[PDB]
Amino acid sequence: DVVMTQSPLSLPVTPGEPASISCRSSQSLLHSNGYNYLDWYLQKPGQSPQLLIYLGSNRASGVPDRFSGSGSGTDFTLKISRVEAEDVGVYYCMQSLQTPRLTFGPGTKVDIKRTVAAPSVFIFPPSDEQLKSGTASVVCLLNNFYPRGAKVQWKVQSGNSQESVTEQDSKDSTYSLSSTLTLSKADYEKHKACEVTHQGLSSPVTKSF
Amino acid sequence: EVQLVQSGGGLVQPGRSLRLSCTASGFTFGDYAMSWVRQAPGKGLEWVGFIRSKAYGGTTEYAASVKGRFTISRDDSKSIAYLQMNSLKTEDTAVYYCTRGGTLFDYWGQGTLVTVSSASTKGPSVFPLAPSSAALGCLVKDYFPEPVTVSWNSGALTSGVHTFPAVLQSSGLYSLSSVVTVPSTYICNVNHKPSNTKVDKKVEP
Amino acid sequence: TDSEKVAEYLRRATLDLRAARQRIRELESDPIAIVSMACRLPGGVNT
Amino acid sequence: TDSEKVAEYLRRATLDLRAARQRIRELESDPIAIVSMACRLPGGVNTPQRLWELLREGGETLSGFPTDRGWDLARLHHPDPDNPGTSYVDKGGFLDDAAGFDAEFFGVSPREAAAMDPQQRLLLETSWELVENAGIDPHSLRGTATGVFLGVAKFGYGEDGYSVTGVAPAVASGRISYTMGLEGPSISVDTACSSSLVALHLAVESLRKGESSMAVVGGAAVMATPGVFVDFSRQRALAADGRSKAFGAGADGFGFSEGVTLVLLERLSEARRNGHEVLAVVRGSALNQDGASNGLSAPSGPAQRRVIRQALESCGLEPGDVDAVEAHGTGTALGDPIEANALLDTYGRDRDADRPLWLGSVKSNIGHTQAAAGVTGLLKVVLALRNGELPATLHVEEPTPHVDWSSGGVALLAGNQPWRRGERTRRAAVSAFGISGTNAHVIVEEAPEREHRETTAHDGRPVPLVVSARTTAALRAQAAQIAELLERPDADLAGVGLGLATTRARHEHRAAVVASTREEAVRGLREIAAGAATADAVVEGVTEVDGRNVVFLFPGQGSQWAGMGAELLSSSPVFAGKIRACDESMAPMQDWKVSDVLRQAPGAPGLDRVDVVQPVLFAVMVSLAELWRSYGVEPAAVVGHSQGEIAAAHVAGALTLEDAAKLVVGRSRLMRSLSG
Amino acid sequence: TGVFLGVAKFGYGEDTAAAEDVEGYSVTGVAPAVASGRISYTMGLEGPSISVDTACSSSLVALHLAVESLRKGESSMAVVGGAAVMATPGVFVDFSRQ
Repeated sequence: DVVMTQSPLSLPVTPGEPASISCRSSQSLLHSNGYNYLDWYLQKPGQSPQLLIYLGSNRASGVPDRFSGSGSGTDFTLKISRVEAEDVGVYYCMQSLQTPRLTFGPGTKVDIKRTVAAPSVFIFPPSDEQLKSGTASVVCLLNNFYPRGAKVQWKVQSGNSQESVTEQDSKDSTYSLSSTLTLSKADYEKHKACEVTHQGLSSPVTKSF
Repeated sequence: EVQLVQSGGGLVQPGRSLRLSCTASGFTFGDYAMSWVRQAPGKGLEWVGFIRSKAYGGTTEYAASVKGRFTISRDDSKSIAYLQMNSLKTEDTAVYYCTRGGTLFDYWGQGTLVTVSSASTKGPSVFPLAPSSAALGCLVKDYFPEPVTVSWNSGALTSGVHTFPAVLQSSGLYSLSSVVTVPSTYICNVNHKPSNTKVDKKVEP
Repeated sequence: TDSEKVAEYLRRATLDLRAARQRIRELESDPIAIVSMACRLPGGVNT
Repeated sequence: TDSEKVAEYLRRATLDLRAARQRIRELESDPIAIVSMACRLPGGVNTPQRLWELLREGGETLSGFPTDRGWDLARLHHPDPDNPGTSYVDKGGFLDDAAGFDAEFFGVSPREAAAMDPQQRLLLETSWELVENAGIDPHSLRGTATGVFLGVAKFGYGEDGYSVTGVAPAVASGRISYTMGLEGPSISVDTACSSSLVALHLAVESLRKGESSMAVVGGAAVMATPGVFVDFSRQRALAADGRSKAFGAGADGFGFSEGVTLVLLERLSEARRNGHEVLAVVRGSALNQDGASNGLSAPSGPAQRRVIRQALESCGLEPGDVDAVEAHGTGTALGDPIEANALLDTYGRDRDADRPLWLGSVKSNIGHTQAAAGVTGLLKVVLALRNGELPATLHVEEPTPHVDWSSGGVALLAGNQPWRRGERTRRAAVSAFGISGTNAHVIVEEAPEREHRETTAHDGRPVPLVVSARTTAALRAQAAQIAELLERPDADLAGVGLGLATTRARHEHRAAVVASTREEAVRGLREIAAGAATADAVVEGVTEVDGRNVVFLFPGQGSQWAGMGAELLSSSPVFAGKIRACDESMAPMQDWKVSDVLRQAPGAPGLDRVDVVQPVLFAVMVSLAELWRSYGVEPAAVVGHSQGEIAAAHVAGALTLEDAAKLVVGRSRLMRSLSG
Repeated sequence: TGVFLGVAKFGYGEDTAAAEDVEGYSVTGVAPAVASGRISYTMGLEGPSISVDTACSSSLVALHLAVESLRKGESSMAVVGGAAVMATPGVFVDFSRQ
């Protein structure tokens, strides 16, 4: 009688506009007299998470009043009257009809809504020091491909690969990714090429050696 | 207000113990569980031991996939919640922190990062990019132990510069990048605690 | 059992109730304090 | 149970937490409903008449320096602005009559009435009118906890006897509470042109602290002496052609004449519970000081921006939720650009995109009106909510070129704009800036919609029409107005003697008329002030004791009418119920039914045998008492005799119905053996 | 910081006559509502300024209002008090032995 949880998993927001998050279960969380055993948790980036609201609508002290909870049965909703710039974090539902409950899972994410941008892919051939010392490396920097949806294929066909990520760092929602392929030149000579496709940039831009 | 004084951490080296503990004040220990959550780097967090301890029952309730490996321990009557960490493993490198409840994880606190591994080195790479027809940067391949600061021209220009933290990757290779954007003289000197390199790079297509 | 959950929820509710009562008291019955005074009175009084 | 008491404690804790948070929210903020209004502006009474009528077009500034007052003329006016003791600009509106008073109605000696500032007299009249125009009987407010929070300034004095002359021009005139009999706090504030506004603020706090139930807020002026018109003329501030122009191409700052305004405020929940009428809602206010400016009398923009933002934050609203703002006009060469710039800075910045913030000013049409200016602005805004139109007078075409009027979403109200109800609940704001340097801002909101009602009447159903309170007013004469104030073009019922505010306890005189066809008041009752009537009750009561003791009589034996009426049996329900109950009580011993005899139905016995006559009368008499008692007439010493001794005993409660009935029938039957 | 006071009585020496006060020092020097304004202007405060007047108890009344302004989180500090007038001789005359 385990109960799953889920959320829209994506909700870019803007200041001033309200927000809403839905969260559904598999079985009713009611008790002998109701009081659904549901809790909400929020984690801001860089600090440990803190409790937001418990037992349906029982918003704890210290939490701003802009948050509100509602729902029952197998469906609940968290509403924010006005969204500000100090909350990005992550939000998780939590049930209390059980106890062996593991990690929340995916939960949901909050970001700043903004116009879709496009990447500017730059490819850099490996230098002489890597070739003469050990393996080689090639980068496929994306350079502000906002929003998310980065992908790489390395068409030759491609085994091990490495990548990094960028966050809501300074302005205009800049996101970037890099590639760190490892391979000797002898077996790299077979091919002369990373392919990137974006939800905004329809063309799968491909760069060669 | 300040009942989370969690402290500890170190390199450990596989096959060792640890002195992870958190101190509390203000409230009363006798009517509170402890709980323990560890957050993996770049992954979701999970309960360390499913603690559900202290109070009248005074049970242990170790979590699954532990079987005493993480040494529940959990001394109580010293205003402390020290948890032993003998017989560690390279996998469980994460940030651990305590809690102020059994099922209501209401009050949290600052965690401690513990890493149990040994890889990479202090070897820079100053990899040039050589644009053909507005990209430039350095791709230092080894910077362990962490952290390492990277500067450009000892100040000067700072726009369009990204630190770009990189994954540990296979063999524990600690890599970094700079990817500074310039149009149409450039030093990416790298500073580390043991020694200094201070080597520039010029990109020619 | 379920006793622990009920006890924890009751304690959190009581804590919130105490905070609310303190807020109400500070709003409606907060004592005020006098710092200093000055006066001019018939005859030579001043201080 | 160990698993149940904890659940009960948890439920109690949750309920208490919810109640505590609701109480905190109520304390920190609470809508305040405006119940009624009354005003006395120079040229005409109040509400519609001197408003939505005049405000449609405008005019005013009738000039005409008053001649009733002393005011030595031909000396104040002189063309030279630098003349020592004269003053230019002889225009400027004024009250039609300021020396009018009733005196005897409020119970003040004419000697004391003569030595009495006109502000107090006008305030008394306006307060009585305000209480009257609210559906609340003024005499019931005695002993309540209502307070007065007004703002009044001292304007001249009589430069020319055991008392008075030290208490009439005393500024602190809370004698309204003395005459009416109130118990709430009485406060008279003074903060220059914004006084009324800050006064209002104080009242709100009291209404949220529970120390007062309803509040009276307003202001007044009389301009008794020439005074200001001279002094400001020596300052070269007041300018000729005293039509004040706001945001235009003129600079006068004209100090217009007197005006009295009052409003009544009550907490919204109490107003809904009692059942009063709500016109508009106040839900936030803010006050501040200009601080250290470049002069004692000089506006400061930053202070205005700060107070506006503070008021918006206190209301918990957004700057984009306000559609119209009433400005502190005071048309000068410096205040208007500063106010316009401040409004553009705070309410501007991409307001909507297409919706502009309408701007207006009452003072461009009615004058400065001295201390009662700010509350006067309210009298505009609320009416805009009750007519779906913005009364945009603003008698000036070309805007001020100093301020960047274009490139913004703040449009001057040149013509007229529809203000219909519907979505996007209407809101408005008012502001005031005093000479001393105190600034106030207030936000008002439209009232919730609840208007369904029902339709009844139009049947025969004779309706009493007790006079509209023939009162202590001269024992005569005033009846005239009551005779003529009841002129009905097309209406019905209009219960005046009802709990309706007009009650006035009919102080001493009283009168009545009962009909269901037409007015008939312009008949004899009208000329009762100088003549007689035909079939209408006229009384010269002195209310010796308002509640008289009550006694009844109960002797019959000789009434012997031809059937004790039947229409009241069909119409009045209590009479029929008592008759039926008596008939049921007497049924199981005798065969006759009193109702059948009363209705004169076929087969009923004649009114000759005593065995029928004596009981039937009894069955009537008690019922009549049941009717009288049904109207709040409770007897004390029933003293009726003869066969009515038993009826009086039954009314006195010493006997039961069936016992009295059986005694009556047995007595009649046993007496029947004797005849002739 | 706010200001709350209560004063009202004769306008200094009164009587006399005007002259050439083009600035306007004759109306803003005998006003009862300008004392708080002058205090705020000279000191530089920015709280509300009130010049209440309800006779012999006015000062105490002012105090009450000040308390409210402090409990609502509107003013950090309050300057309450009451000032007599010490005006031109008089007042005694109108008391006709009563």
